[PDB]
Amino acid sequence: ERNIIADKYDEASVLFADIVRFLDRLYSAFDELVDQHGLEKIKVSGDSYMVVSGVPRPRPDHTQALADFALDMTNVAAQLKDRGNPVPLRVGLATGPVVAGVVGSRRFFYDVWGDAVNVASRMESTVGQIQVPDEVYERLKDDFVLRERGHINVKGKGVMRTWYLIGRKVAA
Amino acid sequence: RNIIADKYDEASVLFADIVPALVRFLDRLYSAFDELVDQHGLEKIKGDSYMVVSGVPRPRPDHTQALADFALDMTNVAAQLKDPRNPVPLRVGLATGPVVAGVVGSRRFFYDVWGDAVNVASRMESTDSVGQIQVPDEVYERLKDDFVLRERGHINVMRTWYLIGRK
Ligand SMILES: [Cl-]
Ligand SMILES: [Mg+2]
Repeated sequence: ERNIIADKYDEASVLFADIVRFLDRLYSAFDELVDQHGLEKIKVSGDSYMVVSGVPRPRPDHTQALADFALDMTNVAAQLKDRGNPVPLRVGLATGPVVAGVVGSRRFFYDVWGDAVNVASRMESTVGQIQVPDEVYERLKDDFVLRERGHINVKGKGVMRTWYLIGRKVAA
Repeated sequence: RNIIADKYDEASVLFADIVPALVRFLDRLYSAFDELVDQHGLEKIKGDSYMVVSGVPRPRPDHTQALADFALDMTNVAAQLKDPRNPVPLRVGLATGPVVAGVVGSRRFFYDVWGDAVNVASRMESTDSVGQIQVPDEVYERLKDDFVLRERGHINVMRTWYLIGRK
């Protein structure tokens, strides 16, 4: 069985960046630059930021293009002060032959199926509110405070009395 | 195939929903939920919504109660944070009952890039001086007519330059 589909790109330029609510606004600004410059962000294991030029779409000006992007990048991080201090950004750029393409793996995660899953995920509307059916109310009433919402729609199921979960009771 | 599952006579389930980067905000939020799930000893269930189970895989007689405590902390954590515009419209549902639950393995595909240029660009950033763009000779040679670059020094073996700007 084959798990890689990849090609040699003889001509390619690679960029890594890193810092040594604000950070997300910055990375959002970088994300916007990638798209503006027509480049490719690569998802990497870590906190580092990887951008690639000349791949998957070759271009003869791959190094210059990545260079312009990197300059705009540092420019963006310069303008954005945080504590009021500038962002300590490292940027590295290299150029040379690479291999690139798609790799097959498997994602493992927990899942659940049953009426309870449906009921929990298909109750209509509310905000900041926690809504629960009778079977949950009966289990929580002695140690928590709830107030009846009333009869609502659970899509795929029907109409259902529900309660808003307000808070815990202080132990008596 | 691709599922290992078991019948659970009783379990409690939580579903939370929220109705361009912002992508990163919702990720940071789900990252805070993730930390909470671990704090409470619960399990996450896996696009624009978040699900949690209690009683799976580890049995506990207080599964609904533990989910409820988690859920109140969930709403409080969301209430603190705010998106970069508005408060976060978080709606939560809980239920309890018999379920089937376990691990799903789903084929995932990644677009990756390997080779010396990757290794070298990584070295260039890690050893970078803060505020600068560091590049080796091979980059220097391709940029030198159009960009200004000042030599920094040699790194362990290899010369590097600082990219300053266009001419
Ligand atoms: Cl070039
Ligand atoms: Mg199981």
